[PDB]
This record gives sequence, C-alpha cells and structure tokens, in this order.
Amino acid sequence: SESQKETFRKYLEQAGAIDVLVKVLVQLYEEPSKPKTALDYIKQCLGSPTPAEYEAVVAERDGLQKQ
Amino acid sequence: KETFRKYLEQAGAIDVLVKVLVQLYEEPSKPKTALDYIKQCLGSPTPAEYEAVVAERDGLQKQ
Amino acid sequence: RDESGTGRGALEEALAEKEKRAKVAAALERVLRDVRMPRRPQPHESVEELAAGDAWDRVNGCAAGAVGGPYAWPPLFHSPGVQSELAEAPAGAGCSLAVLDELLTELAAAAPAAAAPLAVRAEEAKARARVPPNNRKVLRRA
Amino acid sequence: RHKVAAGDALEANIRSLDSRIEAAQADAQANAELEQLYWERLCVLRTWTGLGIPTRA
Amino acid sequence: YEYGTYCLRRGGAKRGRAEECFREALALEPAHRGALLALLGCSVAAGRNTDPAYLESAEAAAHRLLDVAGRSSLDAWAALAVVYRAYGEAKRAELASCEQEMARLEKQQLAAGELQARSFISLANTLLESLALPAEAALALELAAGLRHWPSVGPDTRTLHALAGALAEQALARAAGGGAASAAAEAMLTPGSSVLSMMRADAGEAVSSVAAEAAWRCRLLVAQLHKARGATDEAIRFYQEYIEAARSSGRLAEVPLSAWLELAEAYAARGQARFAADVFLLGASARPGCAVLWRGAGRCFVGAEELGPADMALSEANVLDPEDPEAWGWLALVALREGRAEDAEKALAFGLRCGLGDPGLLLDIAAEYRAAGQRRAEQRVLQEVAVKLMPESCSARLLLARCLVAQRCGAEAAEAVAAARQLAAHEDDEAAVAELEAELRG
Amino acid sequence: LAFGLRCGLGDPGLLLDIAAEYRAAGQRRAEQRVLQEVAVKLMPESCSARLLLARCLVAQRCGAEAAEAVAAARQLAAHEDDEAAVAELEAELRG
Repeated sequence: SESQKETFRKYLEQAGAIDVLVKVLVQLYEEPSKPKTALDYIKQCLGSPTPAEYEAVVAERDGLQKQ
Repeated sequence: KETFRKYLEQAGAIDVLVKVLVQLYEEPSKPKTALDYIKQCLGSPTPAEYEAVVAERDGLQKQ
Repeated sequence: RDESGTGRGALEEALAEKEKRAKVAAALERVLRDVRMPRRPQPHESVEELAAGDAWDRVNGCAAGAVGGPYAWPPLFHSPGVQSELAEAPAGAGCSLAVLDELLTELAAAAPAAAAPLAVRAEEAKARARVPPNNRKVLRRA
Repeated sequence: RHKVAAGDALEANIRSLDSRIEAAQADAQANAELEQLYWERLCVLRTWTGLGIPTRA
Repeated sequence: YEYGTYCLRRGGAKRGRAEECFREALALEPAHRGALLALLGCSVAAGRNTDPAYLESAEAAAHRLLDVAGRSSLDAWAALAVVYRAYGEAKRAELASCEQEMARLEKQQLAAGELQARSFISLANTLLESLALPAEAALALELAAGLRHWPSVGPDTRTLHALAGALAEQALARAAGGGAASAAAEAMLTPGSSVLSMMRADAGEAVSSVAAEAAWRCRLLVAQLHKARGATDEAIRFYQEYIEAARSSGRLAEVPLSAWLELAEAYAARGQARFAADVFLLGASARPGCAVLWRGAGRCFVGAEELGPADMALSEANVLDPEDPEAWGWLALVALREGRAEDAEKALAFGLRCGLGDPGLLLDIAAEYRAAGQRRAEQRVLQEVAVKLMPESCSARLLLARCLVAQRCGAEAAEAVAAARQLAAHEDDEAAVAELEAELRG
Repeated sequence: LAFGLRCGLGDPGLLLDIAAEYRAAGQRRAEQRVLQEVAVKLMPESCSARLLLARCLVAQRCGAEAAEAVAAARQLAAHEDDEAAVAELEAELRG
C-alpha cells in the first residue's frame, strides 16, 4: 500500500538513516579496486559485528590462562 | 556511473541490502543501533583476528 | 602559458564530488525502490485458542441482552493478552466484556479511583480487541 | 463492513501516533522517539497490509 | 550548454558529468535549450531504470518547464508526448488531447496539419544532432509516426522524416560501435533504399528548393556509409561530388568539417597523399577561420616530404597559438628534418610545455634525433615519451635503453635493468634484451 | 614589483613572502621574475630559496630548468633533509 510504503520509507530514514549505507556506497565508488563480490567490500567496511567487550572476553580468558 | 551500477548488480549487493532492510522492517523491536542489527543480519564482520585466535586456542587445547 | 595549475583542479574536484553525490543518490533511490513487504502465510490458531474466541464471540458478540443486541459494534476479537488484561467466574468466563462493565458499574461506588485507572487499561484493551489477530478470523467473525 | 471498521481503529491509531510524532518533531526543533514511533506506525500499517484493509489517501 | 554538449559527445564515458553540467545550468538559469538537453539525456536512462531511475516520473518538472517556456508550444507539447509515449502506459492519451489542442490552434494560423509532424521533427533534429541522443531521436521518430495524421502529411515533411530516421539509424550504429555497422550501410546501399530515394529527389530539379538542403546531408551520410562499408575510392568519389555541389551552392556555408576530415583521411589511406594534402589545403583555404584544419593539412603535407609547403601551412597552423600541442611538435620535427636545430629544440620544448605530446610524432622526432644523433636531445625526447606518453609500451623503453647505453656506456643501464624484466611479450624483444645485455657487459 | 625591482634594495624575507604568496596562486612569469631575482641578487649564497625556486621552475617547465636542480646538487643546504628533497626533485626531473 501507499501508506505502508511511506511508513517504511519514513522508518528507514529515521532509524539507521540512509547515510550509513551512503558512506559504504561512496567508499566503494571512491575505491577503484572493486572485487567481483561486494561481500568482501562489506566485510572490509566492517562495523564491529561482535562488540569490542564481547571479543575481549576470549582475550581476557587467554590472559588469565597465561597468568 | 552506469558501469558501476552494472558491476554492483553483478555483485548482488543491492539484493543483500534489500534483504537486510526487509529483515529490519519486519523485526518489530527496532534497536537503537540499527547498524548492529544490519551487521548481525549480514554475518561476521572483521572477525578474522578473533577466528585466528580461536583456532590457535583450539590447536593448543588439542595439543 | 595557460594558468591551468589552479582552477582546473578545483573544477575537476567539484565534478568528482557531483558525480559521487549523484551515484550515492542513485544507489539510495534503487535501494528505496527495491522495498517490498513479502507475502506470508496466515498463522494458524489452536483449537484451544479458538475455543476462547468463539465463546467470547458468544459472550461479547452474540449474547442477547448486552449493549448493542446480538450485533453490537464495533466488532472485537478475543486475544490472550487483552483477555488476561481484563482478567487482571463460576461460569468460567469471568471478567469478560459484559461481566467487567457491570463490575465497573459495581466497583465505581466502592472505589471510583480504582475504577478510573483500571477502565483506562480496559478501554485500551477494548480498543486493541477491535483489531483482529488473523485474516481468516475477521472472515470467521463476519 | 468489517474491513472498514478494522481500518478505522488503525487510522485513529495512526492519527494518535502522528500527533505524538509531530509534537516530537517540534520537540526536536526546540532541542529518537520519532524513530521509535515510525516502526510502531509501520507495525500498524503492515497489519492493514496483512489483513488487507482498504487504504485511505 | 556547450560543455554539456561536449560531454554528451562522449556519452558512454562521462554521462554523469554531462547530467551534472545540465543540472548546474538548470539551477543557474532557466534555459530552454538546457532543459531540452537535460530531458533528452534523462530520456534513455538504460530503459528508465539506471542511475536516473524514475527520471520518467521526475520529468513532470521538465513538462512544467516546457509549459513555462511555451503556454501553447508545439515543440513543448511534442516533447511531452514523446516522453509519455516512451515512458508510460496511458499518459499518451492525455498527449493526444494535447496534440489536438495544437491541431485546432494550427488551423487558426492558416485561417493539413503539416506543422504537427514538423514539431516532432524539430525535436528529433535537436536530439540527434545537438543533443547526440540516438534513443531520443528514435523516440521522436516514434512520436512522429504516432501522430494521428499519418496519410495526409507532406512528402517533403515525409522526406524530412526519412532523413531524420536515416540520421537516427547512423547515430545508433555509431553509438553502438559493435556488431556490424556496415550491415545498416549494406541495407542503405541495397536497391530501393530511402537514401537512394533521397539522392533521386536531389537529382530531380522539380522540388529542389526545400529538399536539397536535407539531401546534401543525406548524400554526405551515404558517402560515410560507403566509406564504412569499405569502398573507399567510390566513397571518395561521392564525397567529391558532394564537395562539388557544396562549391556550387556555398562552400563553407555548410562547413562540413568532420566530413572534410573524413575525406582527407580516406584520400590519405590510398597512395594519393599529395592529393589528400591538396584537398585539405583547399578546405582550409575555403574556411580560413577554422585554423585547426591547417594543422591536419600540414601533417598531411609533411608526408610528401616537401618541407616548403609544409612549413608554409605550419605557419598558419601556429597562428592559432595556445591549442597547438601537436602542431608545434610537427613544426619542430620539420625543422629538425631540415636544419633549424636550435629552433627545433625550442619548439619541442614549447610543445612539451604544452598539454599533450603525440605518441607517433614523438617517436618520429626521436628517430630524427637519433639520425642526427645527440645524447642530451635523445634523453630529453625518448625517455620523456616512454615515461609519460607511452608508459605501457616496452619497445620505446628498449629504444631509450639502447640510446642511454650508447650515450653513457654500460654505466647508464639502470633503466635497462629496471625495464628488462617485462619487455613486450618476447618475439623480437628477447633479441633486443640479449643485445642490451651484451652492451651492458661490454 | 617592477618599481621595487627598479629600486635598489629588495628585502630578502619580504621577497620570499611575496614569492610564497605568488606560489599560493601560481603564475609562471611572476615566479620566474621574482624567485630567480631573489635567489640570484638578494641571496646567491643561500640554498633553501634556490631549491624552492628550482622546484617551482621544474614544475613549470620540466627538463628546461634542470640546470637549477644541478646547482641545487652543488650545495644542498648542509645536507640533512634538503639533500634528500633535492634528490627526489632530481629523480622527478629525470622521470
């Protein structure tokens, strides 16, 4: 529906915003070396999928084992 | 421009972006950090160092 | 000697910025126009879950004596969250739509202040019950 | 007849959230909850799409 | 608008730059030509789904701009009709009433509908030639065919329609640049063709007043089609007949500069290099304002090894001062071939200070310097041409390495050792590398 | 500037500042008429200004001004980073 489409557009504009994807698109366009798969470019864009504190738990466990 | 759009269509990043946006709109409880939800839908970003450390720990446990 | 060291580079940078902005807007337009909500199957309701709906449809939408006759409006559908909100009898259907209204009439004399806040949640539960849970449920109600 | 009544409750709900949304737009002008309202507005709108309720322009 | 036309000349490379230039012009001022160019550029959009995307839906602003340019304008209404017919499902139905508005309006001016078809043809001429949009030209041809009065239109207007369609077909073949562009030329050369009918109408003197103006361009396009087909001699003969007709009517009045360049190239392809130089000089003398043709005339005259007329033409080529990066280098090559060593060095320095050096001209100048051998001149010419003008080419690098080795013994083999790993995929470069290694060891 | 050049004393630091101002919005004729005279008459013994003028002339006219780079190779401002910069400029001129 038109109202459903407008609500979806408004929600996408508000939450997350188009600038987050626009930065990735601008980086991909600025980099001339573009791979055959854009999943690698998305992974190079990264964004800390696991949290920094979440990834530090294994490092803290390894340090405690080394201690 | 047009060549870049054709290359992006060949890569299929528009499909993954549309699936991510569809999942984000379908999930009712929208998180404050929508980029975190997008990354969770995408998979494992910048986890290579953690994967290497986990592989080293698994090899140490096996040996 | 043409003075092309400056100015030409600024024009090239402006053209590159305009091209990058146009490409970003094009990608955003493609992503926005790709939006669609997929069709999904209708979620089924359990027979025990359907047992509460039809009895409520008998109590709220088919009881002879209620406000609105046997065709009271607007239509309402039984949901567990709304029903538990009304719950929070000997016939087993206590704190229903008809039961609570006489009770809200009864509890107003004893505690109008308590009846004032509870009816606010009850009316919102009554408002939410107007929204049907399932597509075939409205067809079943019709 | 059942389809109009279901959309009537949603449209009043859509009017109620937009009243909160427009005030929050004024609140942002004087100064996030608007982004919280849109998904709930999308939740109400998709129910009309899910039930097949007629849309109002 | 001129910059946008120059960008749209290379449409497939900088289409975004052309769109940005058109948007800049439109934001700066309301211009009818700029708005038409923006609409014709956005009209294709790879089937209205490219980066412009819903430019079909955004062309309502273009229609409003057209209505602002003309309250009752046949060209504007025809442009809106073409946009609707190329991008809609039922919006052409509203365009038919828009065309019916002009049809009743055109009858009052007489008080036929010849102007109804003429409105689409003018947009077709602007799109195909000025805007260089073959897709927009085809869309305008479709709109002209979709005009309601197909049977009663004028044959001269129908001749103009056929000329516009032939121009659109040639533009489509040139813009595609693949498959078989000569297949359309073979169709045009086949019996009973529309270009043949246009040539027959040109030959007929009964209606030559309003038909020969388009028939001259039709004959030029037929000659270009024959040249693309391969019969260069017959194409040059037809082009010379067209040039004779141009001399009869007005020589520089048409000013077919690209056609003159094509004729000069076709004549230079055969052994008649001196005749090609004479034809180029004749065109340059006919059009003294276009000093850029003098550079090509001097370049053609240099091939006959007659340095006197070559220098005489090179003076007029160098009359256009700044934009002569190839002409100054050619004059330097001519002076180095005949005598003026210091003047040739100064002119080569001026050409290097200019924008771009020509690769073949630089190679010829390096060969001339090697013949009249000087180590510093060879290092200034060949090494610079290999570093900048021809970075990928390893033959120039091998030549520069040999020149440096001969200039400064085996101690200057740094570039030879650097470039000796990758050299031109063997063939004779293996023997060249063997000779270079022998010279370095010696 | 022409009147000041006709006048006797050209100030070295002021001339260097004016040359830097011209290099900010570069003009080849102005650079050749300013920096060359500053490095020749005002401070011939100096090396950093000569290296800067050599870099400007090399960027202006490529291999025609390699004599200035060779002169910078004669004295490279007590070596240090200036010698490396002069070597980089000479490599760029060779390229």
